Amino acid sequence: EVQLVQSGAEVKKPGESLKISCKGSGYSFTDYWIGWVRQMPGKGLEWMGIIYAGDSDTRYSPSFQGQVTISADKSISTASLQWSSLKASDTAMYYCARLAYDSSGYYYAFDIWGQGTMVTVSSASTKGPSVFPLAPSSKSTSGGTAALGCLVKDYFPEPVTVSWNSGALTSGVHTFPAVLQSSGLYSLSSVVTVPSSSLGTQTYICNVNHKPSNTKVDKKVEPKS
Amino acid sequence: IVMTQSPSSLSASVGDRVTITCRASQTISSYLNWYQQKPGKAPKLLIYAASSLQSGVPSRFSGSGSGTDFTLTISSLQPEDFATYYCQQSYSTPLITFGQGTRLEIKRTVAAPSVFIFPPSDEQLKSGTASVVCLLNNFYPREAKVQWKVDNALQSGNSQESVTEQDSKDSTYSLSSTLTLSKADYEKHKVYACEVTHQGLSSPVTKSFNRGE
Amino acid sequence: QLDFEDVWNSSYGVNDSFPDGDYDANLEA
Amino acid sequence: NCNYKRKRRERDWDCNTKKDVCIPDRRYQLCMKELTNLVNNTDTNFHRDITFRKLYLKRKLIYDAAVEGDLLLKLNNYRYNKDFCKDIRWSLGDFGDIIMGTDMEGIGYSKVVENNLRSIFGTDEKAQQRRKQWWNESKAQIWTAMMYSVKKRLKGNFIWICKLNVAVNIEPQIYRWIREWGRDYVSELPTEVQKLKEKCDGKINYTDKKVCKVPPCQNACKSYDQWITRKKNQWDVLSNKFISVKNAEKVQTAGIVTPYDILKQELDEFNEVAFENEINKRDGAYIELCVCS
Repeated sequence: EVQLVQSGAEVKKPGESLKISCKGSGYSFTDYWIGWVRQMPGKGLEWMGIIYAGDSDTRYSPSFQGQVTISADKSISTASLQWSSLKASDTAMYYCARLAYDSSGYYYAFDIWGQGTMVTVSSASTKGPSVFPLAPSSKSTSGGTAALGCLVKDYFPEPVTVSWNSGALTSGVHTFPAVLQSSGLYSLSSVVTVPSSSLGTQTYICNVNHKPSNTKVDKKVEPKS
Repeated sequence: IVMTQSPSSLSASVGDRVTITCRASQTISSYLNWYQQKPGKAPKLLIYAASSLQSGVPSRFSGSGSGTDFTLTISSLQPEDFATYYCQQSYSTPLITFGQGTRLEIKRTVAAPSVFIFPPSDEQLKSGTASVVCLLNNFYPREAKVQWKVDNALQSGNSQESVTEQDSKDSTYSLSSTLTLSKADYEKHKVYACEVTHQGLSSPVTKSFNRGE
Repeated sequence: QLDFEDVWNSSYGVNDSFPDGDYDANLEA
Repeated sequence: NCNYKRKRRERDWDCNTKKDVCIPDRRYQLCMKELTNLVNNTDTNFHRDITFRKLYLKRKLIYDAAVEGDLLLKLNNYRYNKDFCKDIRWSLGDFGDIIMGTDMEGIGYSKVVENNLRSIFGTDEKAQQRRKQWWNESKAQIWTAMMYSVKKRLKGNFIWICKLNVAVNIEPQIYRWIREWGRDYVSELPTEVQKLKEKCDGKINYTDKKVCKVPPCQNACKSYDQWITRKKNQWDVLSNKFISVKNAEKVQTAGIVTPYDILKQELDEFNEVAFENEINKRDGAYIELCVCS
């Protein structure tokens, strides 16, 4: 099958160098141009540059010329993108993609895409979160519906997962995007609305896991007295 | 060669017909492609040569135009069609330019948020800092305003906001706003309120509590 | 009027041993 | 529709159609039936299976080369000699420049072929490298298809008169056409001068030259005039194209500096200075056969 496979997500400190790579398979790698594309979190697609794998002819967008180095290794069917010294503004998803032509040979487009490499650049270091309860009360009730939640605070890097009742509770759960605090640490909240009559009768336990710190927490959320 | 897409965002319901335009700063004949991207997914080639469908693309997609004005039409929107669409001139091979994208949002009837306020946990006060959380649940449209007031004084600069994706089942948004104070500032005050302004409310809603339940 | 399947099979991998001829030679069909 | 080939020299080189090159009639009659028809496979995907498009092309090109080799054998009256080998070499070379897109005749069915090839190989800056790579890995198999007919007919008696290494040698189209033209010249020239010595040889009375009165010898000088004037025309534009092509090319050809180098390589008994005289009508035999003085 025709495929581009990019290397894994990267978390780096300002000033480090970094090279991400993209491996082609299922086609003649040296016969096609390979492009590189940046997508900032929440923004659109930015063409960065393109390389012809067969002879390493390389073109850059004006906005990326001199900021980054695109290269290729035919012997291992790999194209690469590298920075000599990362900035926090380089935090973004990076795609490689094959340029190919239509049945007439005149119309070019990006037809095979890699899955993307996420690069996060921060002077923060790995840290597991604290988990605090968002307890339900009379002031978190409308109708006969109560809201409760978990506050997952002060962690890095970005990926933390939240389930409720080991996965048996999924209806009415909202797990918000993380916000990046001024400390360089992330903080998210996960909340679920439940029937107020289920309180004191059904338990609600949020299961928080942050792999990079090997933190696993199960916080039992109770009403307060 | 500059590519301008418009509108940047569009709301429509399943069944609607929608049209997205893309303008080129100079003529490029039919050297225009379109890509679809769903969140957390890689872009997928959808249309090429201005109007040719890629394999597997359902026929309700069509592309039009030649020169500088180009159009993407979806004759009847399907749930899977809500995504972001990018155009891309293929006129200066292999130097590429993209448009800035048009995002398809699911239109829906107005729903007012339900509002809950959460004092900081005693556990967290132990750590030396205090987070007050204000939750706006299941509302539409996305536009909403949260104002924090501590003893009637409007807070500024010490809160942060986060919004979910449109809910898969009811298409609403949920918002979560956190006011961060030092445990010292927190215990120096009594009344904590968040005030919510949204289209579905006749007038703003305040939820509040007194430090010491 | 050629057997084009034979042409195809003949164009590669055949490998028989005919000898070199002098360029001034002259034979007939 | 690949027709029997026209008699050699029935139509001389053509400098009037494209006014920067003289095109041999062999090139005009190059068999391109299958190369011109070829259509798209079923896929409807954006990007097709190029590997299989190239295999489709190889098959089509092998059929056209086989037919060409058959008609070139028939043009030579079914003689397997060096003149046939040269033709096989010239048409293989022309197939090559069509495949690589460096062919000098851009007329009619050749423009359609170029679009068929663009659909297989694409059109970006690098497609030409790709077309050349595929030609180089295919050209010997294409040559073998051109030898299918002689091989098949001679059966047990076949021998390698034509040499594979010589025929697959890549060099610009204009070098190969000069070679072909030099051989055409060397076959017309002794025919054209003996057609003079029929009428103008010796001296009328003992002291006058026959061309100064004898009308059968003046019409023979008028025809050798038309012929040498064409040869001179053809040599000028081909040398112009040679000079234009040479120093507009970076792949150098050690041993070729000017058009005369090519004729010297190709023609046994080539005399550069006798040839320069022959075409400029100042050679020794033209003077005492055709000039009153």
